[PDB]
Amino acid sequence: KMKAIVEDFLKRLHIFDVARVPDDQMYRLRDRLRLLPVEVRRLDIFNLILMNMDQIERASDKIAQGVIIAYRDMQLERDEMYGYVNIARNLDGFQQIN
Amino acid sequence: MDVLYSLSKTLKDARDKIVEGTLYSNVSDLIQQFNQMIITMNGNEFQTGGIGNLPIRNWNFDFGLLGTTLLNLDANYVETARNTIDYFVDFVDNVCMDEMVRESQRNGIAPQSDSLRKLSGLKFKRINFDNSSEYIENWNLQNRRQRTGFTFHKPNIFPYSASFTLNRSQPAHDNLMGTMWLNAGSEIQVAGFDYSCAINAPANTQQFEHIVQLRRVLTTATITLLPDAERFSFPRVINSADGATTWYFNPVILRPNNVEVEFLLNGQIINTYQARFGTIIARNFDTIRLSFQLMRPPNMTPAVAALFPNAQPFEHHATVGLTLRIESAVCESVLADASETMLANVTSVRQEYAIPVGPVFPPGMNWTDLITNYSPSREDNLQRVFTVASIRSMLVK
Amino acid sequence: MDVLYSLSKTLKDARDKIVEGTLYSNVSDLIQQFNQMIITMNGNEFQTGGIGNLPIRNWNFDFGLLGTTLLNLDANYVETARNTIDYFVDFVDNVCMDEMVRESQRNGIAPQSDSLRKLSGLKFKRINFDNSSEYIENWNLQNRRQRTGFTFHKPNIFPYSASFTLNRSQPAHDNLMGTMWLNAGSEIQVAGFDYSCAINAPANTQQFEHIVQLRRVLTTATITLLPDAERFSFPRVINSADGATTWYFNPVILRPNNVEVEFLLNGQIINTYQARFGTIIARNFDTIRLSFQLMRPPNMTPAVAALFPNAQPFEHHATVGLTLRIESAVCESVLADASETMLANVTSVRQEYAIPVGPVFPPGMNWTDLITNYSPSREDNLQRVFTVASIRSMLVK
Amino acid sequence: MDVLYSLSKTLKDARDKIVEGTLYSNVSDLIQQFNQMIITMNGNEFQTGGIGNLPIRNWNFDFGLLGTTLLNLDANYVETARNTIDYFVDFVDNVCMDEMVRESQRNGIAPQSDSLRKLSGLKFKRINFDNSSEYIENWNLQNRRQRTGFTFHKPNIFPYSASFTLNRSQPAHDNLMGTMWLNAGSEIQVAGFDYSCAINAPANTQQFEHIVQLRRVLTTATITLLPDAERFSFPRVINSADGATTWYFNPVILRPNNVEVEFLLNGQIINTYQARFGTIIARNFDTIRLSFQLMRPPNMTPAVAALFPNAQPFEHHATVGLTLRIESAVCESVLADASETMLANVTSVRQEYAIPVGPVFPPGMNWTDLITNYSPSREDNLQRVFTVASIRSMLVK
Amino acid sequence: MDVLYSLSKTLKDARDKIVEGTLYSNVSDLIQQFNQMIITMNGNEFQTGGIGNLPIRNWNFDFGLLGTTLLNLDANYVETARNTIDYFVDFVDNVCMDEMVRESQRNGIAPQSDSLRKLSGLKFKRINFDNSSEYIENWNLQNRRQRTGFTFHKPNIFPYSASFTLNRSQPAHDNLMGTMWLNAGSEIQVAGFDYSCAINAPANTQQFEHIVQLRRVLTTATITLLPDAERFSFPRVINSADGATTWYFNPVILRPNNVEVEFLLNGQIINTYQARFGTIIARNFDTIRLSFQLMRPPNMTPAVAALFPNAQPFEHHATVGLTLRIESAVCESVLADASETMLANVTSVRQEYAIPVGPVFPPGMNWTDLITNYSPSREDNLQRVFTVASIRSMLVK
Amino acid sequence: MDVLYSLSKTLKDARDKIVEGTLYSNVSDLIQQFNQMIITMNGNEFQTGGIGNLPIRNWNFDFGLLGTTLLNLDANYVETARNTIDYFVDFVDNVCMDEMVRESQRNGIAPQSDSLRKLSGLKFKRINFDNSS
Ligand SMILES: [Zn+2]
Repeated sequence: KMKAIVEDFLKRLHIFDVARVPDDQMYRLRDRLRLLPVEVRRLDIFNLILMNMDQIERASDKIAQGVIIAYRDMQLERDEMYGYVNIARNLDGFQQIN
Repeated sequence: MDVLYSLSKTLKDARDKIVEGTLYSNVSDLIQQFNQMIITMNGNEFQTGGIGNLPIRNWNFDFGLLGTTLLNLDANYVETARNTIDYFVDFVDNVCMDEMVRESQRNGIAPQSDSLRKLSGLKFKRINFDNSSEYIENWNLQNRRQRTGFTFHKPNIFPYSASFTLNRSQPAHDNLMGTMWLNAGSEIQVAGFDYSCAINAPANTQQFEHIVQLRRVLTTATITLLPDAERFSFPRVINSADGATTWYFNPVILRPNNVEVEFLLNGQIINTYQARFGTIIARNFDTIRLSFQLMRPPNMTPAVAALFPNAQPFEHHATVGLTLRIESAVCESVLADASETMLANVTSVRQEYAIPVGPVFPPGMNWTDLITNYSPSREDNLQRVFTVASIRSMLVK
Repeated sequence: MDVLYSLSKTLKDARDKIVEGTLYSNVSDLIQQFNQMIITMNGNEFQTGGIGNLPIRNWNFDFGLLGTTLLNLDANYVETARNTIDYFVDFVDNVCMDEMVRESQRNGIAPQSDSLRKLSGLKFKRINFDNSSEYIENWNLQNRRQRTGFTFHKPNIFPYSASFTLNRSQPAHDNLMGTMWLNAGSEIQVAGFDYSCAINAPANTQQFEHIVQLRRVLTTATITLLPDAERFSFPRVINSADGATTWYFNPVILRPNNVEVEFLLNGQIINTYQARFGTIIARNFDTIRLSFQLMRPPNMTPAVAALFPNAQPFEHHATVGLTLRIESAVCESVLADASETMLANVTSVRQEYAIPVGPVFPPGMNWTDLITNYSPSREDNLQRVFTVASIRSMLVK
Repeated sequence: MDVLYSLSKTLKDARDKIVEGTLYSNVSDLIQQFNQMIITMNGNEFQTGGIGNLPIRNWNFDFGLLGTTLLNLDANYVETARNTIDYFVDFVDNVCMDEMVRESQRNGIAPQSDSLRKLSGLKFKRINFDNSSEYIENWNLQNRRQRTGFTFHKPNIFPYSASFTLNRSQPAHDNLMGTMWLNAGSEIQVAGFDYSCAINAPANTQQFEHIVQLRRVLTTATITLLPDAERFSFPRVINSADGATTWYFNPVILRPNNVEVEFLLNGQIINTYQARFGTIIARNFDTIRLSFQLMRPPNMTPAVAALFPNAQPFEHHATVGLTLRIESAVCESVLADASETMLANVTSVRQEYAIPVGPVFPPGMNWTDLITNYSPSREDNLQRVFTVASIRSMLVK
Repeated sequence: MDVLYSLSKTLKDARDKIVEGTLYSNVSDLIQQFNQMIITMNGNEFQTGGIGNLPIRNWNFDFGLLGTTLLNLDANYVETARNTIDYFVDFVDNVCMDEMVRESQRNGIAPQSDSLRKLSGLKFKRINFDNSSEYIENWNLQNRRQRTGFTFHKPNIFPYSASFTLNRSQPAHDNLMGTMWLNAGSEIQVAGFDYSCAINAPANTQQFEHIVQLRRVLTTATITLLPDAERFSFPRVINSADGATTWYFNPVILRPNNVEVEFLLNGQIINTYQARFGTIIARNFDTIRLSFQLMRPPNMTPAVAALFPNAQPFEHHATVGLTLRIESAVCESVLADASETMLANVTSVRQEYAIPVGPVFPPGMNWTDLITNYSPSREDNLQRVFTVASIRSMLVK
Repeated sequence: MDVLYSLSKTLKDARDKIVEGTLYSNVSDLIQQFNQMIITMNGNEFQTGGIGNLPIRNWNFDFGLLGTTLLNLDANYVETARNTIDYFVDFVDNVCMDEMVRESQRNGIAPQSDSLRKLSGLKFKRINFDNSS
């Protein structure tokens, strides 16, 4: 967030050989950048990705969001696509630990 | 609560800024906000109603977002949207109404309904925005602690009161002296009468006074003050104070002498006007005091002299009066006035659904009763209920 | 039509948000919308006028755009813009006015002028935006059709009517009984008089009643009801019903007894109030019925007894009355009221340009005549015409 | 000046669109504008107050900016902001008030205070925006030059005037003929009386006339005109023109005959109405002329005949009258009305801080005195002062 | 504000936990907090005073930190510290006092002084700490808006009132009946007297009643109720109601009959006690109603019979009474009581520095006047001012 | 019983020492104590009320511990905390009141309520502290 981006930035601008850039400069550079709008183009797309983000993640084949523990002989559910399985599209009623 | 607000300006600034055509970019900042909502919702079930003739409609959520793709909206885009809004409309209505009836003596200022108690929840606050609607603007500042303030017109500060006080009377009621008045809404009319036309009064002048104590302070009031009380300028047959008989009032009007209006705040004179009729400003007051006199005319043409004999019977009753009207004012507390529909909205929803009388509000939301005993609980409930009515009127009128 | 709207909030939210200073950002979402317009336009010839004293200015379109190559708007930017807006201003004026006169029986609810008939065209719909102006908000909801609605302070629902009805009379008009009233705007005053003071009436009580039928339903009405009709509390010489002679009315006022106000809807009582003076709510009604009585005072002091003899001549005429004022209300149909300038705008533009009387509206847009025979055609034309007046007032007052 | 405006819609559209939750995307175009300000500021020092009993608080600036990071506001973000706004609030107040008292004869239309004279500076202009507040919208248009305009309910155009004119009188005041009236605010009531009931008048008709000259032209006025002047329908004892004695007025009311109302502009009849009671439109006028007659009833029942003898004494005084009320109108000049708090705000701030009488405004900002001699200087100062009051009311009520 | 608090518990928990001896570790958590402060300060400049006989003093900062080194504390460590505290002490004093005098109508709640307005600043918030001081504990909860509360011994809820009401009297004042009382602080004494000893009264019993309306609700009140009013049990010569003469009261005391005390809240009986003397609990009330009777003794020994003849003169005046004292109670609003020095501190600082009367508080901070008209503004100012007095008393008594 | 006590000085010395401003370290010895509690709780369920006009509300637990974001607390830290305290407040009230009504001749000097009889339990004693009241 710091350097990383800045570095690439200047490089593509050609003109200067980074390195000899006082550290007070590169960061200060960010401080100014992080205060502007964003080419509708650019922006307009990110808004898009975020809205669908969730949907992709769970929609994948390898990987799912967390598991629950009941220590309560629990009844397995049935869903056409998987057969006799133990899913549950809704965690509500048990603490959540990020 | 603040939650609730958004839900609307959301829809209005929505059902309004979305029409077959408009170039997208007028809503980019809008579409977004919208979606955000849908998400937070979907998956949570809701319940409303459960009293009088208020249906118990149940609700559920599971809706697709809104393609933020296109550059110019095509009709097809609208319809697939309006159909999703019309569930929120018909919803909110059933939501407002539900919390627009329940009342609480203790914390009658906070949320009550099983619908709202769940809204103040934290996972929901991810919505608030554009609080420019005069009422919410004031709700916040109050929850935060500061000088609130609302704008009115012909405000409704005076509980209805129409009566008289006989300072001199006798069984025959043939030589009375006193005052009669009508305080109602934003107006006061008061007349001072002296059947004897101050014949035996010191300096041939009879002093009168009318004091009205407001239940709430009014600030920045624009007021019309005029001489004479037309309402008490005609012949009347009135019931006696004890209700046992009736007296006759046959007024003849003279100009009120030494008129002095004082607008007091906690006993202190804030504004005082001496015989100034027309438009006057009273900047901060909780009491109005009108003092005026009847002065027997020192010089009288025969026709006048004939009305005022040295001895009874007194057949023409000398009367002086004043009329005062508060055109506009600001109050830190919500009040009914001549322009806002809040009181009428709340009263109407309760009447339509046969809502039972509760522990806070007088039967029928009666204004006179309410303002006469305007307790803190009634005010907090009234403000909550008025703010909800205003949120509702942004979409449903 | 909806087209028209935009053309304005375009300019207002323009001539307002565009000034020497501000950061571009405030208008990015705005500038865009703007340009879009210019494009659609340029190249189309428009004609306005051709009736009465209405010029016929023709307009051509060939205008540049608005660079988006700046951050802070330099003065130079403004002027090169204001000069382009002032052609749209002076235009729209000439546009509104043109369609603010023509009337049509068949399809009065629709567009007329050679100016607008071309606007509803499809190739123009590419503009529409920010429909939050109370009136358009309501125009739309009316075409898909649903619970439309407006807000009015002291509305104008009662066509002027000032008359009387003698229930008991005789040639000499020396012992009459009946009612007299004034219905006008948002107010009703009615008095019941009985020259005999119910001397021979059952229970010494004379019943009175006044019914007023609204031409449109009013909902959420905040109403002031007060005893007495000041307008009918003074001596009068009145023309007889047949116009052949004049009678004398010499009132003496008593409190109205058993006052009952009913607000009915389709014959059903929606709200009823018994002797409640002050502020009352009538939530939905098309009729008001005021019933009140004159009850001869059972106990009278000598002065009172003297006014009411057992035999004629009856020289003091017992009178009871009521005053009712609708402070605010909501109506599904447009109406004139005490705050909005719509009626005055439409009437004024027609008068200024000597517009000939048409087939829909009464001469001079006379309110009483209009509301008395408020046909569907007059209402559709009135709404179209009021909505246009409101669009115009966003720019030209 | 325009500067000032922004400073507010900045804060309102701020203290309103910024709360625990909302997405950044509803404020990107906003945040920016904001910061821009901060910059221009801090570094510059200010002084406000002095005159009268008004504290002199000194203000320094140097506030860090914001974040464009979080795209979902966290409570912590708000508080660190509200704390920075509350310095601008408590500031602006002290700013408005300071320039809301200073008046200037010569060029008393521009800025006066050491606070504002520095604001009109150029280096500040970098802020101006969202000029949709009815008042600023009009301030600008006035700077460039164009048909300005405001909207008013029950406007306050008539300086208080309550008097009479005896066209026929004699020492005993037993056979008078003339008119009496009350012009105040937006209302006029006038009565014409003839003690002889036109017994010796040509055609047994007495003509009356009442002319009222407005100090400013009113356009698009919606007016209620009703027959009768209730205010002059009751018995009165009045002072003679020379103040040496008192006369008796004992009215009996007849319908005004041949009523004609003319709304004139520069001597020309713009609107004329013949006997039309109810709602009428006067589209542009600076003068109202009411003409009406008393016609002796050609046919009289005994009771009526008895009131009007062929010879004196004349004991019942024939009276005809009219009542005219301007419900709403537009004026190119600022005026007080029944809804706006501007006059009251200005008057209140001056009263609270014991501001000394200046060279422009009458003592106490007295409305009657102001409108009676509404000079260009008073109007320019009033507009400046009203516009500031409106800027202040966006944040402080 | 909360800022202010810390500044103290900082010093107390400092000037207290730091002396020749003790181990570092018992203050480690303390030292730290301290330093943190110094930093934030240094560089910043201040100003206090400038009102009445109040010295204006300027202060700057530039101080060393603390040896977080040493294990134990050597004398030398203390002195080099106390010398740095004594600047903060003598400072805070001059700070409290400065904001303990300024009053304000609008925002009478928030800060006023050029000293504090700078403290609420954000850059200083880096200092809050240990808020177990009953008063701050309550200040906070009031901002978040929630059920607050305080503890008071012999509270001061009753404005001084000492008077009487003659229900039966005559010029000679030789056969009176009525009540006399003293309401002051936390006590009420009321006596009912009947010169005739109910000789002609129904059931030979005279009913009495005394109602006292509190300006604020008291909850959890422990109350002592005793029969008899010693204050009204002795011979008196009293001024007549009109001040024109003096009457003689020569009481003889009888036990109050059918004693009933009601503690009401908004008209509802919350607690009721029938003839229960001693200690009673009133859990929530805004009104106290004491009803008691004088019953003529049905059986009398000669000595008693001699005091109560069948005919006047009535020389021994039968009297019954009650005494009620609120020992302790809780109030949601600050009040003066018999133990706390807040009122005295505020009143004393203002008196010592000759602070001019302001717009909020009555002259001399008069308690009776204050509690009689305990407006919201007076309460907010009183709470601010009481909280500051309590912060000051942690260091300066 | 002693249990009960803590639950409070816990909150007071909490709702008081926890404000938008103080350095962490002025509460290190405090934060700790706090958390310890949360743990012991979560899971076990409670009943209150069941008498006269006394509501019977059921209280269940499920809360995350407490951060530490160094160098004085940020507002955001407070709110996410106050929201967790206000459940304990509105709780304790309903707890005190429940055992503030039941009486018993024989052994009416000890706990009575189904709420407290469970508090004197051993698995809870792990809390007691600052007994200066
Ligand atoms: Zn009005």
